[PDB]
Amino acid sequence: EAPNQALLRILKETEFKKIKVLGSGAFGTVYKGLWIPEGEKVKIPVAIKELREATSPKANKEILDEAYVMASVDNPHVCRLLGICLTSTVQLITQLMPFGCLLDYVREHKDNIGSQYLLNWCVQIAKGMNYLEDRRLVHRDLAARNVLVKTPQHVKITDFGLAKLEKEYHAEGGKVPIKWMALESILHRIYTHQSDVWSYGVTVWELMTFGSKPYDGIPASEISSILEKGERLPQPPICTIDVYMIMVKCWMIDADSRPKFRELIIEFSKMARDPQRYLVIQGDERMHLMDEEDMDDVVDADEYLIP
Ligand SMILES: Nc1ncnc2c1ncn2[C@@H]1O[C@H](COP(=O)(O)OP(=O)(O)NP(=O)(O)O)[C@@H](O)[C@H]1O
Repeated sequence: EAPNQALLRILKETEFKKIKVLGSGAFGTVYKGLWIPEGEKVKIPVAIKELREATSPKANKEILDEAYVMASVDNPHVCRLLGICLTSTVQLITQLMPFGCLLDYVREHKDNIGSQYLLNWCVQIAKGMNYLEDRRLVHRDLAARNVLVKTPQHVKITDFGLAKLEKEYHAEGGKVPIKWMALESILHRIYTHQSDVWSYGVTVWELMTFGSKPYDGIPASEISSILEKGERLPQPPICTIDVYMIMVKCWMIDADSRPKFRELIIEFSKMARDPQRYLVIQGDERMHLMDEEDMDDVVDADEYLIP
């Protein structure tokens, strides 16, 4: 395989002000913050993620693996990893996705989200994955919750705490999101780019139903059996057969039968030129979608390139 020559940047703690808390609980704490690189006269909105103070070998092992992945990817639809800070408690520094994650965004905005946005997201999510696929990299945790919103017109794939790289990954134990996983994954712990496709379909279904919970009510235990019966998730109200048909394709038992991300890009992108043919939403046409006196030298991460 090719040599992975990505650079890992180590940041001085003194190079960045924290400003507000964003997450807290599930593993670490996430902060809104600003990063003023060395003597650069730029300021970069970032998300700082250090881990729940007290440190365990078990924890750092994962944040660094994550950092390994995030640093080795460079696409407009995959999260930008900026660098790490090696203080007692290891901090991950990434691009601030101001509007939070997509799952929350859809719930909190259903009455103003139009087919144009929905299909654009679908397209942009597909491109992220196609790209990961070129880098021969398997996400293993694609879901509405793991796509972040930099602006409503620009989403990016995130969360590489499970990402892997061989024809199919053969996992061990650990806590897994059942309701998003292909069947080969549930029964054999096999993960290919095609099991990622399956989780794509579920993600799309999450978006089309404005953030429902797949198989809400059904417990994880039954799922393998349900999907074995031939059952899939229902057709979202707003969804033309065309769109839903693409979703169903994602959820086929013969994994080679499912579409390739590069095909998903094509199909959604066609649809995205005539959004209202493919998504029926009441109100569509009549719908549309920072805060410091000190914001003079602010530059989004996406314009802050380094060689
Ligand atoms: N780079 C970022 N920019 C903006 N908001 C973020 C960023 N990273 C995380 N958040 C927010 O903080 C929440 C929780 O942090 P996060 O670490 O993403 O979730 P988690 O519960 O630890 N598990 P996972 O979904 O696997 O990351 C997310 O759902 C986002 O709303």
